Amino acid sequence: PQQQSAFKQLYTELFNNEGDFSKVSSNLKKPLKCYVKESYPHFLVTDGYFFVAPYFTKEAVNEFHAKFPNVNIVDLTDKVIVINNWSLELRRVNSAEVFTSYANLEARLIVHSFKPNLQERLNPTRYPVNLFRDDEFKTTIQHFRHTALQAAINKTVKGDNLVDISKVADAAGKKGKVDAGIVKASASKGDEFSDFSFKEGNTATLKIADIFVQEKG
Amino acid sequence: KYEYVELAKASLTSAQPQHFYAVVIDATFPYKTNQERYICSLKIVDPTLYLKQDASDYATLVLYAKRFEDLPIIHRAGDIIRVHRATLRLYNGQRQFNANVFYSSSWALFSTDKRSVTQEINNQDAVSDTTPFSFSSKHATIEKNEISILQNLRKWANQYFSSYSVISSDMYTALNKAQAQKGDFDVVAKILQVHELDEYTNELKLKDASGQVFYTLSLKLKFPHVRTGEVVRIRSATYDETSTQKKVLILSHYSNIITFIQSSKLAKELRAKIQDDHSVEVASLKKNVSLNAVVLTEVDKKHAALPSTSLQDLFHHADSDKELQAQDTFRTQFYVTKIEPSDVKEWVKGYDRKTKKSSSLKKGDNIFQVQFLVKDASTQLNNNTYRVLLYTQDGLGANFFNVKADNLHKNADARKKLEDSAELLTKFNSYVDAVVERRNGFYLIKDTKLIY
DNA sequence: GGGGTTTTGGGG
DNA sequence: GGGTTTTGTGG
DNA sequence: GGGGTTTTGGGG
Repeated sequence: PQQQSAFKQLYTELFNNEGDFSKVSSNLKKPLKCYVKESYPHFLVTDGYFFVAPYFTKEAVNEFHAKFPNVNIVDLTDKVIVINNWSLELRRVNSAEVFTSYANLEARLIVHSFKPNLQERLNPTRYPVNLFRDDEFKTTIQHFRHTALQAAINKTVKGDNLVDISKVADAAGKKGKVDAGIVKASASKGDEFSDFSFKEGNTATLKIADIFVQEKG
Repeated sequence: KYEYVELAKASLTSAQPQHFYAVVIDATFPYKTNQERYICSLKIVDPTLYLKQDASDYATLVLYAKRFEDLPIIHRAGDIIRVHRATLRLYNGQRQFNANVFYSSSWALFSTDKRSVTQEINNQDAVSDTTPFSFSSKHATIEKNEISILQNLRKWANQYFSSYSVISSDMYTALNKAQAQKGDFDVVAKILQVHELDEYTNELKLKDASGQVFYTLSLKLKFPHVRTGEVVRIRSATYDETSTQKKVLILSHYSNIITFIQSSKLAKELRAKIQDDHSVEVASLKKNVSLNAVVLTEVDKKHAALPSTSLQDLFHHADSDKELQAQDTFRTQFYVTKIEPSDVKEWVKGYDRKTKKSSSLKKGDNIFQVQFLVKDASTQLNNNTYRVLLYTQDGLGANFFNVKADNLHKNADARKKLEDSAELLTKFNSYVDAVVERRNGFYLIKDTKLIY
């Protein structure tokens, strides 16, 4: 029924629309009011159910450091922030190194403008969990991959190259190598499947460490 | 020399280090609290403290340490723990035993059953009935006088678990009432299925006495003892209100999944009372997209105990690994990405027994010649798809589709049922559980059949 | 006081 | 102690 | 020597 988590609904719609942020519901592109769980070494914000890592543009931080002097970003822990201008992009990453992702795929929350509300901002919430560790969301990403995999295989595999029945019907004096059953899923370059149709968004972003040096050498 | 005292007889006044043997009936997983502190909370019982007048009564034990490795991992309820230098105090009416493992306290776990959990998983035999399967510090010593204590406590443990539920109705919440809880709660349910979501995670399909079904993520490394058809107690779960497509329980780093010793009356009754549910699967088959996994097949009873082999090992190591080379029959799980030949009508061909050749069923001895292209969790990220055959000319897998071979060009009934099965098999979140026989470098499905 | 350790008597 | 770390997919 | 723990300086 109704999805309580704003992030879960947002990210799920992004994946169900092939990473196209223009296809996601417009009634969801409103300002995001979220609590800051962590600020360093990882900046993580919650929506009352899950936590995601926001990616600030160099413009977003400069605009911040101007309208809100001395109020450091790497110290916003346990305080709320309001993201007025943001966008969502899909990126190919190494999940073994990025915990805010899954299956080498990540949905990024690009932040263009955000304001802090230190006004004793509260909200009794359940313990926030990594959206990319959620059962349903992981499944959504698996659906996404399965769809891309199936489309690539049905385009790559053709001619019905069936194993000759004789090779397995008279296997008394016949020996074979199991790797003969391996079939390429697509026209790739390496050992990883990468035949996706969504255009990987770019957009430059700041490393959480640079914003720490910019405020405290 | 150590003097062991019984739980109910331990001194609350003398804040001196005491030692005891006890049966563990509950425990959190060892968890970190800050940068230098780890903790494990458990409930313990013995001949003098085991039953409130009906509900199970118990003492508590809190172990403090500076390292994760210095705390006991309780995978099973009913095993025995031995503690040295514990301080007893009253905490909100209950007898609480505290032990700072990081200082001078120590613990040792003894298996109540023949083998410990880990020993059961790795099919190992216990060194002896007097050897701890786990303990703190570099060494553990058991004196001759301790043997009788251990042997008598085991006998008592089995009597206790076989004649009492031990985990009484006041220690867990019915799954169909989970949504009414304000916070976390406990659960007692049967594992109906263990689905390998990915490289590091299992998805448990649970069903308790209330008949409700719930899913929950279980890390492979953390809970390697989860097995289908077994009953477990889950310590600390929460209802996921963000899950709309299916009922999900959320676990925390301190949450724990505990099985029961063989003599457990509770586990025995639940194992028999709680029967498999396929309602979730049947309903999902009406949707274009199912966030719930559906295992479409069932393997012959005689293979139920056979361990599974991943596609990674089957196709990439089967010709190099010693263990895999000595085996010709394997059990594996996978999902079908594509089925060949494309035209379902050509799935059945005519076979000539003498020339070992098959032809379009525009002529021959009817058999199935289907080639599935599959993939699984172990090969999820690679750029491969694997061939798994269903060549029934010799009888292997003849009843897989629950449709006997026939000219699909003429028999409309058979063609339709096979076409419907095709769509189901290639559908997202559909999986196959099957046994295969290796022949001339290929794997042929056998003793496996669809259940939908 | 008592561990493990080496400090082998003596700090915080 | 019926709890909340990162080792951020045992902790 | 250094922890935890009180023994608060000193055993083996």
